[PDB]
Amino acid sequence: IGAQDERLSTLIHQRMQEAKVPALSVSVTIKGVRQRFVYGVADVASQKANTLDTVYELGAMSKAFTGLVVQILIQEGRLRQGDDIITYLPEMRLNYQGKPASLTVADFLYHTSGLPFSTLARLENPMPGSAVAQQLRNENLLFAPGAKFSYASANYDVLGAVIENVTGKTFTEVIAERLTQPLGMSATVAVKGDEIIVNKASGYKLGFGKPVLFHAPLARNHVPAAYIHSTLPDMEIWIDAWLHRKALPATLREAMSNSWRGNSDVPLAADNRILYASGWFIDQNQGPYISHGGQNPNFSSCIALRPDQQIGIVALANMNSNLILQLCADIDNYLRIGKYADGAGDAITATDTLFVYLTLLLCFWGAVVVVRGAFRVYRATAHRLRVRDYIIALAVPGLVAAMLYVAPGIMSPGLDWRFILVWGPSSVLAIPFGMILLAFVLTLNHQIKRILL
Amino acid sequence: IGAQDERLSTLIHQRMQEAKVPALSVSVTIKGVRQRFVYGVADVASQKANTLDTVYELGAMSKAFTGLVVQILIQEGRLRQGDDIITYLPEMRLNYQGKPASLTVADFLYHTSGLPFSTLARLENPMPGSAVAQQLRNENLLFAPGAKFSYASANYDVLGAVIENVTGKTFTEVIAERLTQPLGMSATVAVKGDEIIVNKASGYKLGFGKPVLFHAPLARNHVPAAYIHSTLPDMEIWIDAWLHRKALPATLREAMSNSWRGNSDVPLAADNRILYASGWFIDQNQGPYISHGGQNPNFSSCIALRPDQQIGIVALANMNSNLILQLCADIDNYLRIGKYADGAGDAITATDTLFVYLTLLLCFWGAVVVVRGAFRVYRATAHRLRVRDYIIALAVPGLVAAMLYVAPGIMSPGLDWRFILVWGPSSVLAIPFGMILLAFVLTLNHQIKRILL
Ligand SMILES: COC(=O)[C@H](C)NC(=O)[C@@H](CC(N)=O)NC(=O)CCCc1ccc(Br)cc1
Ligand SMILES: COC(=O)[C@H](C)NC(=O)[C@@H](CC(N)=O)NC(=O)CCCc1ccc(Br)cc1
Ligand SMILES: NC(=O)C[C@@H](NC(=O)CCCc1ccc(Br)cc1)C(=O)O
Ligand SMILES: NC(=O)C[C@@H](NC(=O)CCCc1ccc(Br)cc1)C(=O)O
Ligand SMILES: [Cl-]
Ligand SMILES: [Cl-]
Ligand SMILES: [Cl-]
Ligand SMILES: [Cl-]
Ligand SMILES: [Cl-]
Ligand SMILES: [Cl-]
Repeated sequence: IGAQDERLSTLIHQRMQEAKVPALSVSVTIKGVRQRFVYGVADVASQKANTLDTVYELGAMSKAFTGLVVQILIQEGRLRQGDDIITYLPEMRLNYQGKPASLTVADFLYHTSGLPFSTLARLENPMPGSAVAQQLRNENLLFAPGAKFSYASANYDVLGAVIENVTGKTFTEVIAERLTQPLGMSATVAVKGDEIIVNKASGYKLGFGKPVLFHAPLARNHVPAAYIHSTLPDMEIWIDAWLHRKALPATLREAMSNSWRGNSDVPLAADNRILYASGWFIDQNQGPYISHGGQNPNFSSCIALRPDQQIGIVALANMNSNLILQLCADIDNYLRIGKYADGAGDAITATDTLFVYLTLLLCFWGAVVVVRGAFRVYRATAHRLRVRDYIIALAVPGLVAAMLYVAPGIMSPGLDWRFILVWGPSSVLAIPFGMILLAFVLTLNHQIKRILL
Repeated sequence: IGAQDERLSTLIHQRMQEAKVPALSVSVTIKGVRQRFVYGVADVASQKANTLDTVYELGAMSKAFTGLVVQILIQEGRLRQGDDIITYLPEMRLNYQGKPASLTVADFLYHTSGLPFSTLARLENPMPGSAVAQQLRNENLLFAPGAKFSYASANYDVLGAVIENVTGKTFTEVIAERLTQPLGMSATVAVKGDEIIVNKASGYKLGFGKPVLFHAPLARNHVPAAYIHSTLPDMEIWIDAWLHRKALPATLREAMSNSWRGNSDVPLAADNRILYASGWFIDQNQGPYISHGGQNPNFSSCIALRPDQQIGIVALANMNSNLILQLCADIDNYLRIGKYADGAGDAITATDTLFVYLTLLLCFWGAVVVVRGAFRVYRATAHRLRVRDYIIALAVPGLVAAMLYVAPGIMSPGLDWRFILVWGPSSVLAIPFGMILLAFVLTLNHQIKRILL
């Protein structure tokens, strides 16, 4: 019944400019009164506008969907959170101290399973004939199940496989029949792959200071953790369902109430006593404040609810940015006290900037060697031999490239260049190449500069 | 009425061994039933035992004392938290955007003042004829007063100066008459300097893997933030007063109740909605959980209260360790759920280890140059000239030392080597020295190896 808040709009434009995301869509609910902020382009090359129809990957905001469906099957008596995972995924052996470990459904709901960080690299790589249980079989857990909170995205991929086993249905179908169809979220879907979705934003990723179109992987097994697709009107319906459950049938209502119950049975750090529930963080400080970010290789998003004040906040963007991950908290500060802190830092940006300077140094280092060599070749001389000369100068770059290829596997067991390339800036690949190229021209110069008679 | 908890004792011994602190004293209260854990040596060289009489610097757990006295003067009508600091410290000009800023008593209570981190270096350096207002005069604030939470130790030194101005008494005297004498904390004192305190632990600091005796500065102006001295029985009385206020006079009771009221008028981060009150952190998660650590150059400590369960936890140690800063949370996890996470990392240890490897590399680099040079001098030859040779080879180490001396001031304006040496491991000083020593022997070798005819 009145214009939207211009200080709110200012904040969001500012964070959009700092984030450099091509598209940003935001919706703020405050006791029915909703405000919408829909800016930028969903596709840069074709100048396709960000509209309310624009579809986004939800990232880890997918987990609230998966977790709620788990709580629906629990509420219907088809599952127990105390059930052992082997009852539903019989081939998933997971070891602690060399011995098969008992993992419960609760362990995956609450990230108390022990799966190493590298299970993200396996689940996100498309593997067309491999079930989740095979991709994770014989993984070495970091700690005894239940012993601490340790976030791992693939925990919710295990839960998607449980859903399918319990129902005998595809994950796509269960989400539709249990969530999107009952709630009326007619533009939300769990995808089956990288099939073409009309209205989906193109996804972008920072490279040399600018957003670069990035075609990210979309592995069918990883959809329950990362790849539910939605729109801003559907996410407002999502928000409104969590805030207003009267109109909802009792099984969905009960499941929701059980979905916001955080796991208190883990050690808490001195500066963080926040609990994780069924795909949400639960914070009692200036709360209840229920929240979750969504970080994909080339999408990012955030959601936060303050149900006692009837507040819901969702942001969607087609680039991975920490400024979008934090924007919901910024907007909550704004609604709460009318102020907000400066833009947080961003790992992709800092890394991208570090790599611009590093490849520039390699050019200056390389051009110093080229200009120095042409000055030698022009001022002096110029008036099976070239074989052994071309052999010693070519092994060094090929040997520098050999060590470069294995270095990720060694310094961090479980990760590979494929994973690094998916998540890091577009500029990462110029670091190895400028290195082997420099190591090429350096070895050649010294091999030839020893031929001076 | 029963033996102390052996799983608790195990935890504390383990964290003591991992921390490597020479002395550790811990007290846990649970509804009257207290347990005590008093281990190690207060002085290593003389093998002086850690006893209940052993006195410790409280670090930033001093601030709860200062803050409570502030709230006593507020409760007595001698001060308002909304009062401008210039009313009591008339010469302290503090600038925001080149212009004198209005700072309140509340700004310093709640760390919403804008004082840069480097004000710690000024307040901790003894300055015998300088008031706090002069040490801070014309400082450039990081942000508009009140605009965010930003911890700075010197904020409580400003409050100690307010106490003295309001009362016309020394800080030592006000603490005694308003806190330690009424509560019966007969071994707690705000010190005036580095005068000899009988029973005080020696303080230690990590160096080359081992604790090294360290005589830290003790500036009179910085006592309200860092240097209140207490004992474990006195800290149990402290804890018990905060938990049990009936027996207390109403002014002290009221001041205490106002001392646990956190400042909600600052932006909160997505992962941290904890408030700061009058020298305590206030956390509603699995709470109220009221806590504060104490980190000095060569002491560390922690305190945490869970008043609804009548729980108080204090730890005191005579070395700066993150394992002691986190131990209170570990013990709270233990009491709460019977488990606890692994030992957190420690910055001093990681830095000390990094420097051991760096100075070892400099020896290997240096010994490679020495052995290579004696092999040249013995195999070959050995059968105003030495002046210009000794001049070119001596400026390089003295010029490397010149750049080394200024580098802290440049990379982080406001800090100097004096500050670095106070807080970092004993091994920090071998990094510049091995560098200038290496830069000495490298320049000499090349200057002499060019004399080969
Ligand atoms: C400097 O500021 C920060 O670091 C802020 C505070 N943190 C972040 O931005 C986090 C998001 C978060 N809040 O968790 N982003 C990431 O973790 C993604 C990094 C991905 C990546 C991978 C390989 C390479 Br090579 C480069 C980058
Ligand atoms: C690796 O693990 C960590 O970093 C943990 C998580 N953090 C810490 O230990 C913090 C304590 C804290 N919890 O705030 N310790 C310090 O900040 C003191 C560092 C002092 C210092 C100064 C100069 C130089 Br040279 C070297 C050291
Ligand atoms: N796509 C998903 O599975 C969703 C998932 N996102 C993440 O885990 C962010 C990965 C961040 C990261 C990447 C590379 C490196 Br190297 C360091 C850090 C989640 O947040 O649940
Ligand atoms: N002694 C006091 O004033 C108490 C005060 N302690 C601190 O601030 C810890 C300083 C930590 C640090 C030191 C050097 C560098 Br480089 C980085 C970080 C507090 O916690 O209030
Ligand atoms: Cl079904
Ligand atoms: Cl199918
Ligand atoms: Cl309702
Ligand atoms: Cl008085
Ligand atoms: Cl005096
Ligand atoms: Cl009482």
